[PDB]
Amino acid sequence: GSMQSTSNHLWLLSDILGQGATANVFRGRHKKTGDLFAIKVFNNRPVDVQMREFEVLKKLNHKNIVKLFAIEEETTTRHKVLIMEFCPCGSLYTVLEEPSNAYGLPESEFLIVLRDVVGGMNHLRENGIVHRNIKPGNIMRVIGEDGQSVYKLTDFGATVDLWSIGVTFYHAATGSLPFRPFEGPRRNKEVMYKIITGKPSGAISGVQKAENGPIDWSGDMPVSCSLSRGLQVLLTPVLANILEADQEKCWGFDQFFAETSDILHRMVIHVFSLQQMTAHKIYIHSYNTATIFHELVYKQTKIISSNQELIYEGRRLVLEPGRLAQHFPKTTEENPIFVVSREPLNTIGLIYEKISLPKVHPRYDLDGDASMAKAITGVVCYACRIASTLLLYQELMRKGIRWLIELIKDDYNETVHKKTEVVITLDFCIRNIEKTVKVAAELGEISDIHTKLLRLSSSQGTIETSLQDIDSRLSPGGSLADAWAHQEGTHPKDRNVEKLQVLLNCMTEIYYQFKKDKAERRLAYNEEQIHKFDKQKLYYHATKAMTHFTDECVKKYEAFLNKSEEWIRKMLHLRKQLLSLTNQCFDIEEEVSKYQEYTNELQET
Amino acid sequence: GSMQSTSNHLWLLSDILGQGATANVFRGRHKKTGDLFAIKVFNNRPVDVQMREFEVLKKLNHKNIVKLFAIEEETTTRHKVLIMEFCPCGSLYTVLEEPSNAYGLPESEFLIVLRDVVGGMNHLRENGIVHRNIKPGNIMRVIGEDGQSVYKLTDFGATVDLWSIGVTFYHAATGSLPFRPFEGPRRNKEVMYKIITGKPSGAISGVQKAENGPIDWSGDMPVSCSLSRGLQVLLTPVLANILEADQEKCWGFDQFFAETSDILHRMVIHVFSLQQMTAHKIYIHSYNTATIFHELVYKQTKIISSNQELIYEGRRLVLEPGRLAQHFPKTTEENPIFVVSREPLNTIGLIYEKISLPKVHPRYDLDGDASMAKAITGVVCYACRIASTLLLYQELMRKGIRWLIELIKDDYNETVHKKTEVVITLDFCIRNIEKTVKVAAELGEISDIHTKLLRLSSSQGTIETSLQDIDSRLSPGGSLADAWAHQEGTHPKDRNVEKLQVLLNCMTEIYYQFKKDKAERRLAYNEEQIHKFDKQKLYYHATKAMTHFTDECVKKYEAFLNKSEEWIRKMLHLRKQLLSLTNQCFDIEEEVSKYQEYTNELQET
Ligand SMILES: O=C(NCCCNc1nc(Nc2cccc(NC(=O)N3CCCC3)c2)ncc1I)c1cccs1
Ligand SMILES: O=C(NCCCNc1nc(Nc2cccc(NC(=O)N3CCCC3)c2)ncc1I)c1cccs1
Ligand SMILES: [Cl-]
Ligand SMILES: [Cl-]
Ligand SMILES: [Hg+2]
Ligand SMILES: [Hg+2]
Ligand SMILES: [Hg+2]
Ligand SMILES: [Hg+2]
Ligand SMILES: [Hg+2]
Ligand SMILES: [Hg+2]
Ligand SMILES: [Hg+2]
Ligand SMILES: [Hg+2]
Ligand SMILES: [Hg+2]
Ligand SMILES: [Hg+2]
Repeated sequence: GSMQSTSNHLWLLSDILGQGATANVFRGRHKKTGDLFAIKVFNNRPVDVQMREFEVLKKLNHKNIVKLFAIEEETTTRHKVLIMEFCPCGSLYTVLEEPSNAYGLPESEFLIVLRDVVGGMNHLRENGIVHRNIKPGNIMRVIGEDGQSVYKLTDFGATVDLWSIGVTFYHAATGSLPFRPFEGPRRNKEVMYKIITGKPSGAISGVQKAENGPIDWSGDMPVSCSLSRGLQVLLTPVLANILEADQEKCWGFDQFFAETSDILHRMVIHVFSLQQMTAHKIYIHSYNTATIFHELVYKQTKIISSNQELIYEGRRLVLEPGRLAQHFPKTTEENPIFVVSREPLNTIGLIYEKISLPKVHPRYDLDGDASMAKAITGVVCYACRIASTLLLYQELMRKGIRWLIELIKDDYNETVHKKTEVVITLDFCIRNIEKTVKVAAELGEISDIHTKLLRLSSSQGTIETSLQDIDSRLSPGGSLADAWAHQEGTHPKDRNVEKLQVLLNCMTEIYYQFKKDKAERRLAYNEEQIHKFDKQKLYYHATKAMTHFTDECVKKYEAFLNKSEEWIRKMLHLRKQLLSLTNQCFDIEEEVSKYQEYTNELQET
Repeated sequence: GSMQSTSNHLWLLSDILGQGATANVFRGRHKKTGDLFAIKVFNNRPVDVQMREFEVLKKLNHKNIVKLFAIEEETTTRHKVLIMEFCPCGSLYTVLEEPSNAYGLPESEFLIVLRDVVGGMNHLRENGIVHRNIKPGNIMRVIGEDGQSVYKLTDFGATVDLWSIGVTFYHAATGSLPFRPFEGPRRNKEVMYKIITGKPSGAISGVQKAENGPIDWSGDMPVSCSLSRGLQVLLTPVLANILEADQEKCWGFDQFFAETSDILHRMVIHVFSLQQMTAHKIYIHSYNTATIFHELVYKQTKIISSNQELIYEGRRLVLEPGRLAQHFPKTTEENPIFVVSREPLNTIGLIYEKISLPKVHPRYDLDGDASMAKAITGVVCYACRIASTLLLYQELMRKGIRWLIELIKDDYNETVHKKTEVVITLDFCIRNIEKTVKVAAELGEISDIHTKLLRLSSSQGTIETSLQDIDSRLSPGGSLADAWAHQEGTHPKDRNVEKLQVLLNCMTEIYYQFKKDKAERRLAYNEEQIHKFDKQKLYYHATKAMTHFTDECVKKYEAFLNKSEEWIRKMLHLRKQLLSLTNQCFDIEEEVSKYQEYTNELQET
């Protein structure tokens, strides 16, 4: 267990972090403090041409650049080593190897990557440096003091740069590479070049699904992408315009910097479309107006501004058109603004990818098994993520529905008040006919003023019985009852996700062990069997979860969804009937407000 | 690396799980399946007296009992070994060694322990077995298929049993033993016996704070206990009555079983006292009434039933007195029922223990350092837990306040409607005087009917200007504005807990490493220094957090609290003024409803 060293540092050779053709990178410590540092060792241009170039890099001080502290000579050989900032978490590759990131990073995490990569790039540019090969392996992750990832660039030895940035982001967004010959790019270097050159403009992906088969191009992100629609719509054009073949038509940096900053500077407002059963993230600038917001909601919901009715924390939200977004109420995915419309809409629900388990190859193979373990574990994470979202959609629906009924009831109580505000006036100016009567053209005139008036009271008896009928429907036994939502679908107390997470955790441990078993080239007899046992356990665990997922989570969800679609239908019919009833109270009120002063007479002297 | 074995199982001797004077327990595998099992090996009563006793235990099938599968003979010696259910998570001791449990288990986790221990005990009793020594080391934890802990009893070879159960529960509830001589019970066996025998009845703890110093007795749980007040009030009497010295006065099992089942059968309703700034868990039976609920709230809040005003999801909650608790709205700690009162109450806020860091002993000592690492890490977890709760209290306050203003506004709109419901009637029966007038005891009579009536309209001008004044205070610029709550205290976006958690995680890793360093009796030169380095890092991390905790989390919280206390004061004054104004509209309404038919005259023929 020998180790090399320098005056200030030392490191086991076993503790290697990275290996390149030019150099190796190990994890060592400062001899005097014990502090962890990354050691970059060159095993090996004239000597002082380098002493100069070392100084300028030493000057680089930036958040999204791995810090170069010092340059030392190893002790046994004089070859140059680099003492660099150690990143305990690893790299973006490490992250992307996580099964829970098998279908892309969470949106929140993705945004940190975007931010930090871009800031690092610009700093390089601001100093004239070019990073010929950006890639997930170049991008280190560290935990910031606030618990948030901070990403930092390393290993740099400009349109060409935009390409590898593009591939990385697609990879980061989806967990997969955008350009995939069958089996592998390496396996099919030739198929890959045709794909990249023959890529039609605007396209962001190209997939060969069969051997020597055609390429499925797409301008859209896969369904399995976790990024919100709001973001996909913004992200997509950037990729399309930096993944352009003819460099004649490339976008350029300043434009690139502007378009990404415009995204990064946007805040997110969480919106839930109650009639479509769809959650939405609205990406909007602080200084954009509510008018623009409504337009943005329409783009994702197809609800025109005039039809957009807003609900927040159990009550209506009325936005001044020109109200800036930074002054809006605080929202989360869990606490969104609900949108409803008085116009019928198709109930969509959650759209997700139907993904089945890959087959498990019985042939014992350390490299194959570890690769397989990742894929099968990745699906369940996705399945677990979908299960969570389905529940969220149901929980939000249930909350929103509860709130809307109370809102309608407010309207109902508002209108009942109005009726009782015009009954009173009407009664007084009719009971004041008779009282004044008991004080034949006159009588011929008054009967009209009476009969016609008595028709209004008669018209209100027809309203009264109809409101009581709406009240009847809003009551617990009413046909618009809430009870069903708690009888249908799934609830937190079912703990289906936790039930799935237990299975995922057993599977994830085995995956990591298989990952370990791979690095050790050969197993002992016993360890060989255990690998084969746990291989079978993997499939058993995956099969149980999927059965549970489809039979329990999805099935009960679709039943809840079908009941909602019809229940919505009822709600819309009621509001329309109430509105008609509301307007009649207004029509009556103004007809009564003319016969109130219908006091006309002319008198002698 | 030799290993023993039997026909069906084998196990490394290095992989030991437990060690007793009679036997050792190792973790092994089934030879044919590879499945993990606990192996209990006896190194060593007549032979078949045992073959019989083995069969009855083999029959025991229970959820809270570790399963005994089979009994085999080791291969090299014929001494008897036991194949038992392996519990991957470990024991309650393991759990209690976690720094985040240094001050007791989370309430939810504690309840699973209570449930599972009791069910296991009863099963033993139901079969006549006695478990002479229950203890945290006897109690194994496994993850249930729903992600919830399942606890299972093992290693059994009845008032006396209630004692060790009692100590365990106090230990589980607080993270500490109830009876503690200075330094240690073992260290002071003699001081301990005096404490246990000389313990005054009713007491649940006894602590010697100085060497040869007195004992601080307590009948209450420590402030640092995480259990809700609702539970403490229920748990305390059980402990007091099973920690009784004179076994003459012990409680007995049937009573014990009844009292605990009565607790376990209770559901929890989350309540937040908005005026006291205190969260509460109400432990109530499904079949108990709202009447009883209100009584239960009074016990924790001192708000009498009549004064209890309920709010849920932004709107008033009106409970039928006899409404059963199982039909109540769903609550969480995050989504509680808010309680308010029209009567002044002292603002309490969160009550927690002020705990400072222990001193770190510079003397390198593997046993001492590991013990110290736990304590100092335990405090920060507690500090982290308090930070989270303080934020929760602030977030809930902010939400509740937002809701209450809207509720008052509903009242305000309800009353404005009423005014406009009695103005209309009043106007009609006054404008109908004049209109009827233009058709001297009579005139002498009417002026009264006019003047007195005109006083009511004059009285309503005084109301109108006063309501507009209340409206003025409820508006954004109003003196009862919300804005301050977002300017004061702390918010989720500050990420103070996450900032603290980062520090806690660095500290926790070192603790676990120190725990590892202890087990290995001696360190190499390098490993020796690193232990000393990380020892210093521990203190540095702890000091930074505490500074951040006191200066940032607590300080801003207390400012928010002080502003709330005064803001509440304003709110109460307004509701009282509104009520007075509301009642005047009622007083006026009935005085106007008498002069409406004040139409009296007698006529010839
Ligand atoms: O590849 C290269 N350069 C960039 C990479 C090497 N450089 C650094 N690497 C780290 N850190 C690091 C790296 C890898 C893995 C990990 N961590 C893990 O894998 N973990 C963590 C426990 C979970 C597993 C951490 N820090 C600072 C630096 I500078 C090069 C190749 C050739 C020349 S340069
Ligand atoms: O002490 C005794 N009897 C009860 C205890 C031994 N019996 C069992 N013990 C386990 N499991 C187990 C135990 C200890 C530790 C752990 N796990 C850990 O420490 N972990 C997990 C990784 C985190 C660290 C698991 N299962 C099943 C059984 I039966 C006895 C002493 C003498 C006679 S009997
Ligand atoms: Cl590097
Ligand atoms: Cl045991
Ligand atoms: Hg990490
Ligand atoms: Hg996942
Ligand atoms: Hg998940
Ligand atoms: Hg009139
Ligand atoms: Hg596992
Ligand atoms: Hg565990
Ligand atoms: Hg904690
Ligand atoms: Hg915490
Ligand atoms: Hg009248
Ligand atoms: Hg650490």
